[PDB]
Amino acid sequence: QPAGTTSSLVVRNLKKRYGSRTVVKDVSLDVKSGEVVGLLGPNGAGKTTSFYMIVGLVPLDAGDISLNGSPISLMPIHKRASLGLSYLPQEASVFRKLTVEQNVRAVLELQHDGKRLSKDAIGARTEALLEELQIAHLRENPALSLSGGERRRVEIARALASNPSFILLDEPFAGVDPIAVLEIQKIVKFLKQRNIGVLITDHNVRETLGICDHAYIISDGSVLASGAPKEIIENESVRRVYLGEHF
Amino acid sequence: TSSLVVRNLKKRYGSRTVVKDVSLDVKSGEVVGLLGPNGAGKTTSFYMIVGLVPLDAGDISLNGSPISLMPIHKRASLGLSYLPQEASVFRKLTVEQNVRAVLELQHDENGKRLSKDAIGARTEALLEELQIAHLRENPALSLSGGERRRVEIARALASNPSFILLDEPFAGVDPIAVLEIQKIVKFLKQRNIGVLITDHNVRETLGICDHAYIISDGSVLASGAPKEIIENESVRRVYLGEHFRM
Ligand SMILES: [Cl-]
Ligand SMILES: [Cl-]
Repeated sequence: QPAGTTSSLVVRNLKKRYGSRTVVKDVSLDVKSGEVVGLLGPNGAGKTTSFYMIVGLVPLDAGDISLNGSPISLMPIHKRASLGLSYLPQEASVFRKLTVEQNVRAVLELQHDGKRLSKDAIGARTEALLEELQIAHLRENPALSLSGGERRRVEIARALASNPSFILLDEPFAGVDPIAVLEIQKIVKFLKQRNIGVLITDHNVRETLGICDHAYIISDGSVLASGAPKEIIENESVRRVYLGEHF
Repeated sequence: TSSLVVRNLKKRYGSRTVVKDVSLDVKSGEVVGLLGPNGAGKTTSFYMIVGLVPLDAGDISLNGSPISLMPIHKRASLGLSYLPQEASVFRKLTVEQNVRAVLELQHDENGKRLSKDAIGARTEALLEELQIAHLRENPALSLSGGERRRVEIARALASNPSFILLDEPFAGVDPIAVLEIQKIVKFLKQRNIGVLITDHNVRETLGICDHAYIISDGSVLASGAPKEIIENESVRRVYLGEHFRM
């Protein structure tokens, strides 16, 4: 899909059970390039399983997911990423004791053109990602010396080395200090303006709604409501089930 | 009259000092927040007070008497009750059975076990006080989050605690649930029970606190009523940032 064009992620009628125990009955949603979409709702009522079904870590019992008109419903996580659907798992045990430059370089060493990249083109790509994420100053830092903010910028660099159309952020706000909220908002804004669509699931409603273009409230394994934040907040059923009366 | 007094808590694991020096006070009827950056000492401080983590240095005293070296169960008999999130009720027993089981450990003032009649009366009074009398025969597994919390409270109140330690009550709960929790805390305040809350959710916690301690770099960075905490320039630089609003 050309640099300025709108990729599409289309999710229809997701369904999942374990013991039945039907955790997701029917969830449909859409995400376009440059759009930030929130996947919210009561803890355990299906937003999380829905989210993981779209990452590809939870296999569908029914439904369909298509990325630019091609189905990916059955592809595992790593193959969806090759097609430009990237998951950010927050963790730095993957970084071990390698430097920031080393971690970004290592992901580019797996890319293909359609052959291997030269050591020179890997070097140039590395520099361009560091400078774009404003972490060039962190290039020689061990992964243990990095803040949560710095770590996330590095994972973004890693993800951008695959040229994704969509990035899935798993509870980025869980347990983080209010000073860190700014950092996250800026990273999301940055993805927006690079024409990458963002799907966020979180428990932190105020933080998530504040940066979303569209949100889906998942209750009782289904979509209770969907809309721009302002419409979501004024929805009577969302207020009765999830938000409460003065939010 | 009741006081919880914590002086100069310290905890090191090898080359890491996770807590250098943390002191705080809680009085009956007061709600106290233990906040600060993730990993920077509030959590270990909290668990040192609960008794899940032994002190390396410092002292904790409850109504005059030291408890630093007492295990969790003995701190509770002296009126210091720990409420973790979703982990305190007997899963399989009914609501009435859960409340009854904690009253079966109590004594009268003479140090004698309670009669079947005093347990009966106390049970009914707690059920009606927490508005869960209608749930009395429900298994604890069949209860919603709201109902489950009220039952944990009943279980805690059946100890006659002077202090309740609430571990991360707001973690992952939806805004409907936040209001319920604030009301339960208000209700403990009014029963002249002191509450020490540690949480990551600053707006929710500060909104119900009489006093808060911000823990950074293993120490107390600042302490005060909420209004003074949020205007404190070090708290703003380190933890809250520029845009944080209450
Ligand atoms: Cl879920
Ligand atoms: Cl800690």
